[PDB]
This record gives sequence, C-alpha cells and structure tokens, in this order.
Amino acid sequence: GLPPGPLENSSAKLVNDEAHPWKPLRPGDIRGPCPGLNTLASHGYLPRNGVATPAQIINAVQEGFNFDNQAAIFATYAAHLVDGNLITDLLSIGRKTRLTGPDPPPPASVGGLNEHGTFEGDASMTRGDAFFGNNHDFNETLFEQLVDYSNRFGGGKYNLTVAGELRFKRIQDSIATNPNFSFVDFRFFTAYGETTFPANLFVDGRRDDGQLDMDAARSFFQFSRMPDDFFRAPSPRSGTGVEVVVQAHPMQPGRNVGKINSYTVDPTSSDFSTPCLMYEKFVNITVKSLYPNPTVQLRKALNTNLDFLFQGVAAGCTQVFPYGR
Ligand code: HEM
Ligand SMILES: *[C@@H]1O[C@H](CO)[C@@H](O)[C@H](O)[C@H]1NC(C)=O
Ligand SMILES: *[C@@H]1O[C@H](CO)[C@@H](O)[C@H](O)[C@H]1NC(C)=O
Ligand SMILES: *[C@@H]1O[C@H](CO)[C@@H](O)[C@H](O)[C@H]1NC(C)=O
Ligand SMILES: *[C@@H]1O[C@H](CO)[C@@H](O)[C@H](O)[C@H]1NC(C)=O
Ligand SMILES: *[C@@H]1O[C@H](CO)[C@@H](O)[C@H](O)[C@H]1NC(C)=O
Ligand SMILES: c1ccc2ccccc2c1
Ligand SMILES: [Cl-]
Ligand SMILES: [Mg+2]
Repeated sequence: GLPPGPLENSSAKLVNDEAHPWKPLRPGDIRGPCPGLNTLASHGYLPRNGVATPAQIINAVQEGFNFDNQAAIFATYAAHLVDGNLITDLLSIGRKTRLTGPDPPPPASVGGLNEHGTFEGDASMTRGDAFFGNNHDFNETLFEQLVDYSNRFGGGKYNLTVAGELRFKRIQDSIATNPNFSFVDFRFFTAYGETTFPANLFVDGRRDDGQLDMDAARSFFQFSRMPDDFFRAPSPRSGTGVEVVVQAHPMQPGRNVGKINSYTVDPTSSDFSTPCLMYEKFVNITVKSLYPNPTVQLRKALNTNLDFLFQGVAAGCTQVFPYGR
C-alpha cells in the first residue's frame, strides 16, 4: 500500500483511551528493541502480536505518538527493506518469525528488528549490545544508569542534557568492553536521534516540556505501557534537539577493530556533514548486498519500497537506483 500522509489533526489528545488499552503479552506476541513500536503494539495501535505492514507502522507512530510523517516514512521503509518481507509486506518489530511468510533467498535474512547490524545496533540506552548476548530485551542495569544520569544531569528527569551525557557514556562503555563495537553509517545517525525520542515523544503532550519522569520512562521502556491518561505530543516531531546531544560530546563514526579500546575512525562512513551519503550507502551497499540479484517479483517490490524510502529523505538528495528505473 501507499505510505500514509501526515495527520489531518495533529493536536495533543488522549491516546491511552478505551479503544487502545494496554494488554499483557500472549504466547507468540513479539516485542523488540524499540520502546515506541512495542508500546503501540501493546496498546493495539499495531497488531498486538508485533507483526505489521509498513502502512500500519506509519499510521501507528503518527496516531499514537505524533511522530512526524517524513521521519516515519524513512525509518519504516528502511527497517522494512533490511528486516521485513518485501513480498508479503510484513515486518516483525522483534525476533525473526515465520509469521512474515516465505523467506527470500539469502543473503537476505528477514530477521525482524532484532537483526543486529541492519537497523538495530550498538550503544543503545536500555538494551545491551548484541555481542553481550541480547540486543532487544529491556535491561534493568542499563535503565538504572539512565535513572542515575537523569538524577545527575536532569534534576531527576530525562531531558536533552541527560541524553547528551548518556549517549556518550554508552559509546565509551561499548568501546571499553565490546571488541566488535560498530558505530558507523546508519547506526551513527539513529543512535543520536533515538536519544531525543523519550524527551520529545514520551512526555505527556499537555506539558511537552522535554522533561520525562522516571515512572513514565520505566512504563514505556520496560512495560511498553503508556501512563494512565497519557496525551500524545501536541504537534508532529521526531528528533528535534539532536544538535544538543551531539554538541555535548561530538564523535566521529568508527568501530573497534576486534579488540577493546581500539576505536578506529572510518573515513568511508557518512557523518552529520554528509546526510545524503548515509542514504546512498544504505541503498547501494546495505539493501543491495541483501538482494544482489533479485528475481522478478522481488525486484519490483524492492523498487516500490525504495521509492517510498526516498519520500522520507530530506530534500536536497538525489535518488539512487540499484535495480534501474
Ligand atoms: C517509525 C518507525 C520506527 C521504527 C522502524 C523504529 C525502529 C527502532 C529500532 C530498530 C530501534 C533499535 C535501535 C537500537 O537501539 O539498537 C529503535 C530504538 C528506539 N526507538 Fe524506535 N522505531 C520507530 C519509531 C519510534 C517512535 C515513534 C518512538 C517513540 C515514540 C521510538 C523510540 C525509540 C527509542 C527511545 C529507542 C531507543 C531504545 C534504547 O536505546 O534503549 N521509536 N527503534
Ligand atoms: C482536533 O482534535 C482535537 C483533540 O482531539 C479537537 O479538540 C479539535 O477540535 C480538532 N480539530 C478539528 C479541526 O476538528
Ligand atoms: C560484529 O560486527 C559486524 C559488523 O562490523 C557484524 O556483521 C556482526 O553481526 C557483529 N556481531 C555482534 C555479535 O556484534
Ligand atoms: C544488562 O546490562 C548489564 C550491564 O551492561 C550486563 O552486565 C548484563 O549482563 C545485562 N543483562 C542482564 C540480564 O542483566
Ligand atoms: C535538564 O534538566 C536540568 C535540571 O533541571 C537543567 O539544568 C537542564 O537545563 C535541562 N536541559 C534541558 C535541555 O531541558
Ligand atoms: C550509488 O549508486 C549510484 C548508481 O546507481 C551512483 O550514482 C552513486 O554515486 C552511488 N553512491 C554511492 C555512495 O556509492
Ligand atoms: C530509530 C528509529 C526511528 C527513527 C526515525 C527517524 C530518525 C531516526 C530513527 C532512529
Ligand atoms: Cl508530519
Ligand atoms: Mg541496539
């Protein structure tokens, strides 16, 4: 289906309402590394089993949290291209599942959002790096560190100042302990933007003050649960204030090189000075490597989803065509 358009009415409103109650997981229900999508699934904005179409995801993030349309489109189609089934039009928000349908040939994995190194990556705030055994479940120790950083830099609340400090701490801890730490290209971008999301989108929209309390933070991050009487944000947004996070501790893209404490800058990586390069590499390298010589129906589905992806790219970039026009 076509990517949904922006909300017709983007005002703050109660989104923890009678039609969207929180419910606990049933056997088989999938949750993954994204507390936003997890919460939407657990309130029935998405299918409660955690398997959805790109159109369902875009509608849910807009309706439930007032995520902006351009950001919704880019993130959703990027995730779907690398982790979803392009023939069935289904994506798991967590683990790989037979529910997304018959798989394409390798090297495409259709591994859901839990797939390491496609969309998901290292130095997440409340999830551990994949090297340490689990890149998707809520981690209490990491959450308590978020609480500590909120106490130290946010007066007990999570805000952009806290984000700036915690983002850097998680990078430096991965450098020190994960010999396979990777922090380039698509992950380098998403790792920064995601740290703004709790301040921009988990804060009740009647306040919209960028100060997230720890009871609400735990409810979303651990339980995929909106606070009682939760109002969504009062206007469309995603990553506003990411400049504050970057400015706190500016980093270059790079990786550890098979050993701890060996962070080596990658000059081939995109960075914030080259946002169109991030898009071009994502298509030409990441997507193309998963689908190097697709058959007829796959090629068509790739091109459709790549056209939708490009709708989410900030104006100024040139579309690239790995499988022709
Ligand atoms: C629009 C479609 C979306 C997709 C496809 C998506 C996907 C993802 C993925 C794969 C991750 C894991 C990255 C990582 O930390 O390794 C992630 C993290 C995150 N997502 Fe989303 N997401 C979307 C929308 C949202 C929305 C609307 C919110 C908030 C309302 C949100 C909040 C977050 C947060 C806070 C994290 C970081 C978790 C952490 O580091 O502990 N996301 N998302
Ligand atoms: C938009 O929705 C809000 C909150 O649900 C409502 O109060 C407002 O009147 C709506 N705007 C229009 C033009 O209907
Ligand atoms: C190690 O890093 C590479 C990317 O540099 C990635 O393909 C691989 O999945 C990583 N594995 C883990 C467990 O981090
Ligand atoms: C959570 O994160 C901590 C700190 O990185 C790690 O030591 C621990 O093994 C992780 N998992 C659990 C289940 O606590
Ligand atoms: C975060 O909270 C602390 C303490 O209230 C404050 O000094 C700082 O200015 C806040 N930052 C933002 C971006 O709101
Ligand atoms: C991506 O491939 C296109 C050709 O389809 C080429 O023009 C473009 O320069 C490539 N970009 C990168 C970053 O490789
Ligand atoms: C993770 C998930 C969703 C996103 C949307 C826009 C930009 C970066 C993101 C990173
Ligand atoms: Cl929008
Ligand atoms: Mg991660």
